[PDB]
Amino acid sequence: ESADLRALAKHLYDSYIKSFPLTKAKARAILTGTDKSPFVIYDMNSLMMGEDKIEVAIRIFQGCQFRSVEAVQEITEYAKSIPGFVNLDLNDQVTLLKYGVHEIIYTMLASLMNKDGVLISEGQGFMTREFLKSLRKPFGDFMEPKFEFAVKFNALELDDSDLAIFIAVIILSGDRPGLLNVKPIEDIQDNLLQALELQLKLNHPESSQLFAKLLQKMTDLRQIVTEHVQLLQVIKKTETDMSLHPLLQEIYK
Ligand SMILES: CN(CCOc1ccc(C[C@H](Nc2ccccc2C(=O)c2ccccc2)C(=O)O)cc1)c1ccccn1
Repeated sequence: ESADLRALAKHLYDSYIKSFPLTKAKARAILTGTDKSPFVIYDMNSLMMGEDKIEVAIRIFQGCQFRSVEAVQEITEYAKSIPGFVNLDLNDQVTLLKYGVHEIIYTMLASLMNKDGVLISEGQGFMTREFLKSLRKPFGDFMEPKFEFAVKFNALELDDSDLAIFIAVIILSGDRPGLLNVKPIEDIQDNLLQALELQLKLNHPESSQLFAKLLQKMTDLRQIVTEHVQLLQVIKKTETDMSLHPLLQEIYK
């Protein structure tokens, strides 16, 4: 019944606001500004001005590494609020997070992107696309495909209350490898999808088949993950002196 699906949409949006400090609504108010504009990093010595105000490639790398660990933590916190998730088998909870976390991270990374760059340091800074692309060897190809995804994903014009449900749909997948009790996962996702469908029709009545278009976007996410794991493997063997944070490599197996 629609009333129960509305209250579940309200619950998830509420918990999303509580778990994710930098929302898309805030991200967009910073990107389209004049209260607190970001400091813009576009070359090497602007990057070096970027702590008088808020190698280089390695520096950026470990900066993203720190933020991803922080994102995993926020995502993990959000997961526990999805009704039914903490009642699943422990191994399955772990499995849903291990595989869901980077697809969520690229989804929400789009919230901080326009075609020209990405918000960093809680929105305090803005790093340009072209500067990320000019990085040496393998580092300069990490962010470009996420920019590509974001440009297209942001075309859907989703807002945070949309994203809160869609992110929950991602986590409760059920075709993740190694799941022990697929079926109670699928019964939750099914209710989520019902919530997402009603949420999209009410929030975007003019937007024909946004539900279908949003779900098709889940193949775009799966592909970014794969590219990324390959690039991460090239680096593990090029700079044997540099370490992936244990939360992150645990996820990567
Ligand atoms: C908010 N934000 C953007 C987050 O961007 C992300 C962009 C991508 C990711 C996924 C993340 N990838 C990395 C993990 C460890 C080290 C580097 C990376 C890459 O990301 C990378 C490598 C080389 C060059 C550029 C990126 C993951 O797999 O956990 C996570 C986050 C910030 C904030 C502060 C500093 C940098 N940004």
